[PDB]
Amino acid sequence: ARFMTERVQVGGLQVAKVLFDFVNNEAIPGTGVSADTFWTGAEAVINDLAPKNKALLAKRDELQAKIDGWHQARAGQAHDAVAYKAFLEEIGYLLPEAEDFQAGTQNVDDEIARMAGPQLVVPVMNARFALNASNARWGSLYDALYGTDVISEEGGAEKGKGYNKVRGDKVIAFARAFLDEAAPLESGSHVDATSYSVKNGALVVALKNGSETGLKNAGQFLAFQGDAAKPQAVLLKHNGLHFEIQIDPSSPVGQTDAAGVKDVLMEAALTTIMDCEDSVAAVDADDKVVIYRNWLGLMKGDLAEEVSKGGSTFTRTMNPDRVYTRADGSELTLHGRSLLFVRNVGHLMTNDAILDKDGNEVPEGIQDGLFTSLIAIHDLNGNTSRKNSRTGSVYIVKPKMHGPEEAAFTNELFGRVEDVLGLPRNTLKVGIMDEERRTTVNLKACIKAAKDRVVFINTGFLDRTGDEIHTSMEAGAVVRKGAMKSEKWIGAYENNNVDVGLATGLQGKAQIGKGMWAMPDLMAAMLEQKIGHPLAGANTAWVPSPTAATLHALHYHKVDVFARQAELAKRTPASVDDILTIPLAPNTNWTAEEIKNEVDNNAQGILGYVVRWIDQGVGCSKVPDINDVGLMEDRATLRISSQLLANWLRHGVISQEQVVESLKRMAVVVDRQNASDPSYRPMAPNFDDNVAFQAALELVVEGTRQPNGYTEPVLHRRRREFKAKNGL
Ligand SMILES: [Mg+2]
Ligand SMILES: [Mg+2]
Repeated sequence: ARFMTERVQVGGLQVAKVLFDFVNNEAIPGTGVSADTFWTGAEAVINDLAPKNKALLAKRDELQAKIDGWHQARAGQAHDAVAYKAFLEEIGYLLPEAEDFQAGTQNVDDEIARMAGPQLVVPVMNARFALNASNARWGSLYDALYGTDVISEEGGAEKGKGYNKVRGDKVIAFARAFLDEAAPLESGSHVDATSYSVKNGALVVALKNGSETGLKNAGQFLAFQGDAAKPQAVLLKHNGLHFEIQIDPSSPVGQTDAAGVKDVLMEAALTTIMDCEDSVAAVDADDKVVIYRNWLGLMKGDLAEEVSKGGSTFTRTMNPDRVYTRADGSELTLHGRSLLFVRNVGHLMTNDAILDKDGNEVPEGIQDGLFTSLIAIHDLNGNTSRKNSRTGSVYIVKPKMHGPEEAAFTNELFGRVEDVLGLPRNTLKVGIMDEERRTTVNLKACIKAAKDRVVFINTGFLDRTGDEIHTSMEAGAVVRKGAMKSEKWIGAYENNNVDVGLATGLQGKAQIGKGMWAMPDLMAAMLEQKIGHPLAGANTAWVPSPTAATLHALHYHKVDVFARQAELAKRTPASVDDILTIPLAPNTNWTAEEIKNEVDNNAQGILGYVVRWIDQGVGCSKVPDINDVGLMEDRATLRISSQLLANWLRHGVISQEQVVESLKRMAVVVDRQNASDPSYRPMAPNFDDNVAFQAALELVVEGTRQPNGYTEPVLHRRRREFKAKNGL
């Protein structure tokens, strides 16, 4: 028997037993909501909103088909932008710009509304990653520098396995230069400090020449830990972000330092998105329970994992808040943890963890809203040892929405969930991903549809490129994947998001955010390049790891984002006509070598990701590209690569035999790259029977058939196929 799920009858619903029991025995106790109340309300929401959800998806399909037909009816003609835009308007794709308004969201935590800094995104299915992300609010700058390529190993500065002082002295010097910039002394350089102490309410820095100095701006000093005359830490603030100079002259690093400094502790990942979507693989009730159970551990504060470090073992847990003494004897407490959002899945998928009264699968987005909000009640009512929101809000990221009617449906869904759970109206806040064309070109109206719930807008630029390719699939051959960043549309898309965010009053109430740095080991490059995100007026942007959060925090000390937003609020707004410029290749006269490099690079990226998704249920993998650069891959990069190959195939840039040959060749490369993993099974040489290879092949050769180019229908089907065959 194929795909087996044991269910029980719950009113008119059929609920997977594993999920029923998880909700009743783990999520519900401590919320003050009875299981009967919850399940009866859930069934009402499902029965009312599932038909609306289905009609929204039918509308996507209808519009894509009309666009397909529009280009087909104009095969071989030069693109007529004016006729295209009248068509998009007449069919209801491009809607009138929304009337002016200001967002009304209230009760937003400071990390979102009033601060600028990094935002970490991690798969919530991995409890170790989730724990580290919760704790990444504070990060060791010395560890981030010593451990990454920010500091070159040249000149005998190798990391090695111990503490290489040659390297460590470079780390220390980099950090002193940061201190000179972010907390300048009135005289001299932190490089010459011999002592940090507190006297008469001010930081006093003794220098090697025997004099003492204060800070140039003495108000940057806030508080300390330990004795004022010999503090263990001094707490500073700059651009709204905190950092500690940590002092211990008996520590291995401290005893090499004239002032005993052992580290600089940076306030780093202000917020974290615990992901249930593009970075996880969860295809059935068993997988979804694991997801929900980790979110539950975060919301109750008891998420914990045993880890082997040193020779022994200890239990990793969520860190407490941090306590400091002010010079007047009062106590100052800082949040010890990143403020958590949860990313629900979007409107597309259904799953068979719940069947409705007609035996149909229930939309997964509706389920996530019910279950993740139920679980968040543990935070809202204080049934937790680790508070998340201090304002009575839950922060849900809603991805992959197309246009303002779909934003209104999320607003409606969240209100219905609140009613089921007895939550005050607008408790459930929404982070709106701007990552689909129909949202971009209607963005102001999309925000307006959730104007009292909005807590962010963010340019998921990789999904957005995937939608760009699928939407104009029939128009012609698109440019190479690496050429997209220079096309007209994408710069206008990024600027539009900031312009609309500022014009709709998000400042002071929500984040205007930007995308993920996807090269986890190229931290020197990240430090060079990602300053562009705060310079663009985004008060947050995505990083892949706690280390990258610590390093990206340095950018917010170089750029005052809110002041930058004031400047950018004056510029001419981005043009929808630029956004409507389809990234078609001027001609298809690429060198045969150029074509081979594009096909091979996409084929490797697809296969390196898909094999781990299908065989191991891993939704986020680092995959070397054909230059051996390690790329962080999730479903959004798979969407781009599969859709580009489908597009080149559809327009005869490449042949099917060609794409198949490249996939087989790059599969062998992928197998080699994974050969040292004992849990890895190769794809070659039996490609016909290999589920993962067939999944990759389907996404490419049938890329034109996937709804808006989404990869989940194939991945979910094939992962379940693999799980069933192997007893997983
Ligand atoms: Mg905290
Ligand atoms: Mg997304």
